[PDB]
Amino acid sequence: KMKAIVEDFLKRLHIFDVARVPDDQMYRLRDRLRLLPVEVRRLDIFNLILMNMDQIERASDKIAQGVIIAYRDMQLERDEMYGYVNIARNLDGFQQIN
Amino acid sequence: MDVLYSLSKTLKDARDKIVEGTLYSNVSDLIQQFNQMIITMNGNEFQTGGIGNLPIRNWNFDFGLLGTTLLNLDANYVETARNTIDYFVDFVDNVCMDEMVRESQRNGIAPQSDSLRKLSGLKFKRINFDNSSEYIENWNLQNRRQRTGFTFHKPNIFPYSASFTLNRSQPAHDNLMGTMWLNAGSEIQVAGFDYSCAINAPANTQQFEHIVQLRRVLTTATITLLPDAERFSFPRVINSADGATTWYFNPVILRPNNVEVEFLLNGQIINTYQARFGTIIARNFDTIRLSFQLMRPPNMTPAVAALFPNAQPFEHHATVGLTLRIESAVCESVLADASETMLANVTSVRQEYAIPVGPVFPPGMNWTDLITNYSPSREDNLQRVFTVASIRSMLVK
Amino acid sequence: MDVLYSLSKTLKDARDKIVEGTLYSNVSDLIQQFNQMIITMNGNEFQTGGIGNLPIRNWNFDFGLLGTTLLNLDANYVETARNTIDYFVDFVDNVCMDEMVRESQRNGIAPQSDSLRKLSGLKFKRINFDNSSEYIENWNLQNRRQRTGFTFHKPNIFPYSASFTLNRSQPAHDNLMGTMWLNAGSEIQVAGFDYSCAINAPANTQQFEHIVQLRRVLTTATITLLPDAERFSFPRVINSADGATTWYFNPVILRPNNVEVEFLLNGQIINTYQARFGTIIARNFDTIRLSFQLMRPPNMTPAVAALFPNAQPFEHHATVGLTLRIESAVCESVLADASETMLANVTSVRQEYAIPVGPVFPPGMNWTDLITNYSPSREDNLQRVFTVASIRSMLVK
Amino acid sequence: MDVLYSLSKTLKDARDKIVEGTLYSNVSDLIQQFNQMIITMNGNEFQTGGIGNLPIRNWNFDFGLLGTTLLNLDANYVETARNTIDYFVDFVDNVCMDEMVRESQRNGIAPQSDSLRKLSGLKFKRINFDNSSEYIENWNLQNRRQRTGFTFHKPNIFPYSASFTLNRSQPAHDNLMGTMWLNAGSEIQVAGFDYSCAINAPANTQQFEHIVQLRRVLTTATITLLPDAERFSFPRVINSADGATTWYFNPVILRPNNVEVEFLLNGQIINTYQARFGTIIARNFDTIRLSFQLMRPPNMTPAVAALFPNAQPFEHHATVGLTLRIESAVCESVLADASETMLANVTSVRQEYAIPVGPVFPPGMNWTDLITNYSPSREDNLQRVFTVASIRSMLVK
Amino acid sequence: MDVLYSLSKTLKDARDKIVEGTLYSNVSDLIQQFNQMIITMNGNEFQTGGIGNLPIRNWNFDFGLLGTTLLNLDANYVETARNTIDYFVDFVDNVCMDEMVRESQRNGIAPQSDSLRKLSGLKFKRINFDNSSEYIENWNLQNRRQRTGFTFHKPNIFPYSASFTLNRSQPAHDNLMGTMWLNAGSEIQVAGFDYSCAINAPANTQQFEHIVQLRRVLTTATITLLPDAERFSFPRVINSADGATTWYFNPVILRPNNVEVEFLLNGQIINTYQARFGTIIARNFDTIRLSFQLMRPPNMTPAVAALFPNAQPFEHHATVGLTLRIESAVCESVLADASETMLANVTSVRQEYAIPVGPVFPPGMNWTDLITNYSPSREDNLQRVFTVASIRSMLVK
Amino acid sequence: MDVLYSLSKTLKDARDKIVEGTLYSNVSDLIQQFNQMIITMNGNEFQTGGIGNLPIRNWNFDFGLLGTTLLNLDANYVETARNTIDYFVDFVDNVCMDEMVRESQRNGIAPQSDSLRKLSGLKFKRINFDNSS
Ligand SMILES: [Zn+2]
Repeated sequence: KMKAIVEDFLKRLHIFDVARVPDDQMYRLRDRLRLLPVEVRRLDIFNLILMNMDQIERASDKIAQGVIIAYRDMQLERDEMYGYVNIARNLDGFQQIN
Repeated sequence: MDVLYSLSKTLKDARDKIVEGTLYSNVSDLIQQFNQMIITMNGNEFQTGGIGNLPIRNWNFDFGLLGTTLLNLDANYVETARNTIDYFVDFVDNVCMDEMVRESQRNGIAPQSDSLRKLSGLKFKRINFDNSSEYIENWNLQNRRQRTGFTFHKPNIFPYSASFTLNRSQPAHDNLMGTMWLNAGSEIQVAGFDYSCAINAPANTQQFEHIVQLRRVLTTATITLLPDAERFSFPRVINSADGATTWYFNPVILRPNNVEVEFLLNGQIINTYQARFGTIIARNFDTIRLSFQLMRPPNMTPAVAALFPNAQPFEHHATVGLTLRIESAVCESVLADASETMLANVTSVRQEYAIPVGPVFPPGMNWTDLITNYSPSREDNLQRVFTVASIRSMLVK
Repeated sequence: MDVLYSLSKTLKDARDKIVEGTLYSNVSDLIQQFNQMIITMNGNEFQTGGIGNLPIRNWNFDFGLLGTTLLNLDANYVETARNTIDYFVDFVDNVCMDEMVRESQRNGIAPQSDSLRKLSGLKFKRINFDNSSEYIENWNLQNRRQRTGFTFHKPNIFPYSASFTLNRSQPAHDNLMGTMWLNAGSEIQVAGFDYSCAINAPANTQQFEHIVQLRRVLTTATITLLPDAERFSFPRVINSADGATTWYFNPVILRPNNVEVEFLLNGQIINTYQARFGTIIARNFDTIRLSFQLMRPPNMTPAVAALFPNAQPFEHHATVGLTLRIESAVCESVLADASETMLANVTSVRQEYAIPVGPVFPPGMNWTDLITNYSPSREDNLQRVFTVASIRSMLVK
Repeated sequence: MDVLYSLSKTLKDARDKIVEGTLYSNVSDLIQQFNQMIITMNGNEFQTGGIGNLPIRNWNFDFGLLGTTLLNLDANYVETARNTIDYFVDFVDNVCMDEMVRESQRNGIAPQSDSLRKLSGLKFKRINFDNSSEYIENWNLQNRRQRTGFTFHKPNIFPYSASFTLNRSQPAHDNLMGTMWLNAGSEIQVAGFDYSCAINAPANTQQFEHIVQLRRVLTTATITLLPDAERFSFPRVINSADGATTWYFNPVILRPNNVEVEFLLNGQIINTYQARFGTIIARNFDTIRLSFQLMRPPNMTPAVAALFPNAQPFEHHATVGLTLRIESAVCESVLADASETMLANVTSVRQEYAIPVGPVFPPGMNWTDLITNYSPSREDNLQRVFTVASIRSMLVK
Repeated sequence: MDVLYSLSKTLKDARDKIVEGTLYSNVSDLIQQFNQMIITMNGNEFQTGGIGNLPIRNWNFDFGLLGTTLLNLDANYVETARNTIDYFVDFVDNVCMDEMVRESQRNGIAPQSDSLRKLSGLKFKRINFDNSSEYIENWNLQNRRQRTGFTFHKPNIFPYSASFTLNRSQPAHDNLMGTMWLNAGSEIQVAGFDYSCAINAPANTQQFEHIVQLRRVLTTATITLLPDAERFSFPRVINSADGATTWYFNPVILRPNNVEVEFLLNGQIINTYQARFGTIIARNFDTIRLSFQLMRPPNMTPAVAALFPNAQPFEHHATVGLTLRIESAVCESVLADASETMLANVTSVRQEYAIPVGPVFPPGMNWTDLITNYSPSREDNLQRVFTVASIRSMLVK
Repeated sequence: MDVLYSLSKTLKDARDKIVEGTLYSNVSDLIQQFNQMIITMNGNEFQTGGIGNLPIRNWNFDFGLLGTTLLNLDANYVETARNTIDYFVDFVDNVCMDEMVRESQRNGIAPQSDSLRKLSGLKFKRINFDNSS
């Protein structure tokens, strides 16, 4: 967030050989950048990705969001696509630990 | 609560800024906000109603977002949207109404309904925005602690009161002296009468006074003050104070002498006007005091002299009066006035659904009763209920 | 039509948000919308006028755009813009006015002028935006059709009517009984008089009643009801019903007894109030019925007894009355009221340009005549015409 | 000046669109504008107050900016902001008030205070925006030059005037003929009386006339005109023109005959109405002329005949009258009305801080005195002062 | 504000936990907090005073930190510290006092002084700490808006009132009946007297009643109720109601009959006690109603019979009474009581520095006047001012 | 019983020492104590009320511990905390009141309520502290 981006930035601008850039400069550079709008183009797309983000993640084949523990002989559910399985599209009623 | 607000300006600034055509970019900042909502919702079930003739409609959520793709909206885009809004409309209505009836003596200022108690929840606050609607603007500042303030017109500060006080009377009621008045809404009319036309009064002048104590302070009031009380300028047959008989009032009007209006705040004179009729400003007051006199005319043409004999019977009753009207004012507390529909909205929803009388509000939301005993609980409930009515009127009128 | 709207909030939210200073950002979402317009336009010839004293200015379109190559708007930017807006201003004026006169029986609810008939065209719909102006908000909801609605302070629902009805009379008009009233705007005053003071009436009580039928339903009405009709509390010489002679009315006022106000809807009582003076709510009604009585005072002091003899001549005429004022209300149909300038705008533009009387509206847009025979055609034309007046007032007052 | 405006819609559209939750995307175009300000500021020092009993608080600036990071506001973000706004609030107040008292004869239309004279500076202009507040919208248009305009309910155009004119009188005041009236605010009531009931008048008709000259032209006025002047329908004892004695007025009311109302502009009849009671439109006028007659009833029942003898004494005084009320109108000049708090705000701030009488405004900002001699200087100062009051009311009520 | 608090518990928990001896570790958590402060300060400049006989003093900062080194504390460590505290002490004093005098109508709640307005600043918030001081504990909860509360011994809820009401009297004042009382602080004494000893009264019993309306609700009140009013049990010569003469009261005391005390809240009986003397609990009330009777003794020994003849003169005046004292109670609003020095501190600082009367508080901070008209503004100012007095008393008594 | 006590000085010395401003370290010895509690709780369920006009509300637990974001607390830290305290407040009230009504001749000097009889339990004693009241 710091350097990383800045570095690439200047490089593509050609003109200067980074390195000899006082550290007070590169960061200060960010401080100014992080205060502007964003080419509708650019922006307009990110808004898009975020809205669908969730949907992709769970929609994948390898990987799912967390598991629950009941220590309560629990009844397995049935869903056409998987057969006799133990899913549950809704965690509500048990603490959540990020 | 603040939650609730958004839900609307959301829809209005929505059902309004979305029409077959408009170039997208007028809503980019809008579409977004919208979606955000849908998400937070979907998956949570809701319940409303459960009293009088208020249906118990149940609700559920599971809706697709809104393609933020296109550059110019095509009709097809609208319809697939309006159909999703019309569930929120018909919803909110059933939501407002539900919390627009329940009342609480203790914390009658906070949320009550099983619908709202769940809204103040934290996972929901991810919505608030554009609080420019005069009422919410004031709700916040109050929850935060500061000088609130609302704008009115012909405000409704005076509980209805129409009566008289006989300072001199006798069984025959043939030589009375006193005052009669009508305080109602934003107006006061008061007349001072002296059947004897101050014949035996010191300096041939009879002093009168009318004091009205407001239940709430009014600030920045624009007021019309005029001489004479037309309402008490005609012949009347009135019931006696004890209700046992009736007296006759046959007024003849003279100009009120030494008129002095004082607008007091906690006993202190804030504004005082001496015989100034027309438009006057009273900047901060909780009491109005009108003092005026009847002065027997020192010089009288025969026709006048004939009305005022040295001895009874007194057949023409000398009367002086004043009329005062508060055109506009600001109050830190919500009040009914001549322009806002809040009181009428709340009263109407309760009447339509046969809502039972509760522990806070007088039967029928009666204004006179309410303002006469305007307790803190009634005010907090009234403000909550008025703010909800205003949120509702942004979409449903 | 909806087209028209935009053309304005375009300019207002323009001539307002565009000034020497501000950061571009405030208008990015705005500038865009703007340009879009210019494009659609340029190249189309428009004609306005051709009736009465209405010029016929023709307009051509060939205008540049608005660079988006700046951050802070330099003065130079403004002027090169204001000069382009002032052609749209002076235009729209000439546009509104043109369609603010023509009337049509068949399809009065629709567009007329050679100016607008071309606007509803499809190739123009590419503009529409920010429909939050109370009136358009309501125009739309009316075409898909649903619970439309407006807000009015002291509305104008009662066509002027000032008359009387003698229930008991005789040639000499020396012992009459009946009612007299004034219905006008948002107010009703009615008095019941009985020259005999119910001397021979059952229970010494004379019943009175006044019914007023609204031409449109009013909902959420905040109403002031007060005893007495000041307008009918003074001596009068009145023309007889047949116009052949004049009678004398010499009132003496008593409190109205058993006052009952009913607000009915389709014959059903929606709200009823018994002797409640002050502020009352009538939530939905098309009729008001005021019933009140004159009850001869059972106990009278000598002065009172003297006014009411057992035999004629009856020289003091017992009178009871009521005053009712609708402070605010909501109506599904447009109406004139005490705050909005719509009626005055439409009437004024027609008068200024000597517009000939048409087939829909009464001469001079006379309110009483209009509301008395408020046909569907007059209402559709009135709404179209009021909505246009409101669009115009966003720019030209 | 325009500067000032922004400073507010900045804060309102701020203290309103910024709360625990909302997405950044509803404020990107906003945040920016904001910061821009901060910059221009801090570094510059200010002084406000002095005159009268008004504290002199000194203000320094140097506030860090914001974040464009979080795209979902966290409570912590708000508080660190509200704390920075509350310095601008408590500031602006002290700013408005300071320039809301200073008046200037010569060029008393521009800025006066050491606070504002520095604001009109150029280096500040970098802020101006969202000029949709009815008042600023009009301030600008006035700077460039164009048909300005405001909207008013029950406007306050008539300086208080309550008097009479005896066209026929004699020492005993037993056979008078003339008119009496009350012009105040937006209302006029006038009565014409003839003690002889036109017994010796040509055609047994007495003509009356009442002319009222407005100090400013009113356009698009919606007016209620009703027959009768209730205010002059009751018995009165009045002072003679020379103040040496008192006369008796004992009215009996007849319908005004041949009523004609003319709304004139520069001597020309713009609107004329013949006997039309109810709602009428006067589209542009600076003068109202009411003409009406008393016609002796050609046919009289005994009771009526008895009131009007062929010879004196004349004991019942024939009276005809009219009542005219301007419900709403537009004026190119600022005026007080029944809804706006501007006059009251200005008057209140001056009263609270014991501001000394200046060279422009009458003592106490007295409305009657102001409108009676509404000079260009008073109007320019009033507009400046009203516009500031409106800027202040966006944040402080 | 909360800022202010810390500044103290900082010093107390400092000037207290730091002396020749003790181990570092018992203050480690303390030292730290301290330093943190110094930093934030240094560089910043201040100003206090400038009102009445109040010295204006300027202060700057530039101080060393603390040896977080040493294990134990050597004398030398203390002195080099106390010398740095004594600047903060003598400072805070001059700070409290400065904001303990300024009053304000609008925002009478928030800060006023050029000293504090700078403290609420954000850059200083880096200092809050240990808020177990009953008063701050309550200040906070009031901002978040929630059920607050305080503890008071012999509270001061009753404005001084000492008077009487003659229900039966005559010029000679030789056969009176009525009540006399003293309401002051936390006590009420009321006596009912009947010169005739109910000789002609129904059931030979005279009913009495005394109602006292509190300006604020008291909850959890422990109350002592005793029969008899010693204050009204002795011979008196009293001024007549009109001040024109003096009457003689020569009481003889009888036990109050059918004693009933009601503690009401908004008209509802919350607690009721029938003839229960001693200690009673009133859990929530805004009104106290004491009803008691004088019953003529049905059986009398000669000595008693001699005091109560069948005919006047009535020389021994039968009297019954009650005494009620609120020992302790809780109030949601600050009040003066018999133990706390807040009122005295505020009143004393203002008196010592000759602070001019302001717009909020009555002259001399008069308690009776204050509690009689305990407006919201007076309460907010009183709470601010009481909280500051309590912060000051942690260091300066 | 002693249990009960803590639950409070816990909150007071909490709702008081926890404000938008103080350095962490002025509460290190405090934060700790706090958390310890949360743990012991979560899971076990409670009943209150069941008498006269006394509501019977059921209280269940499920809360995350407490951060530490160094160098004085940020507002955001407070709110996410106050929201967790206000459940304990509105709780304790309903707890005190429940055992503030039941009486018993024989052994009416000890706990009575189904709420407290469970508090004197051993698995809870792990809390007691600052007994200066
Ligand atoms: Zn009005």
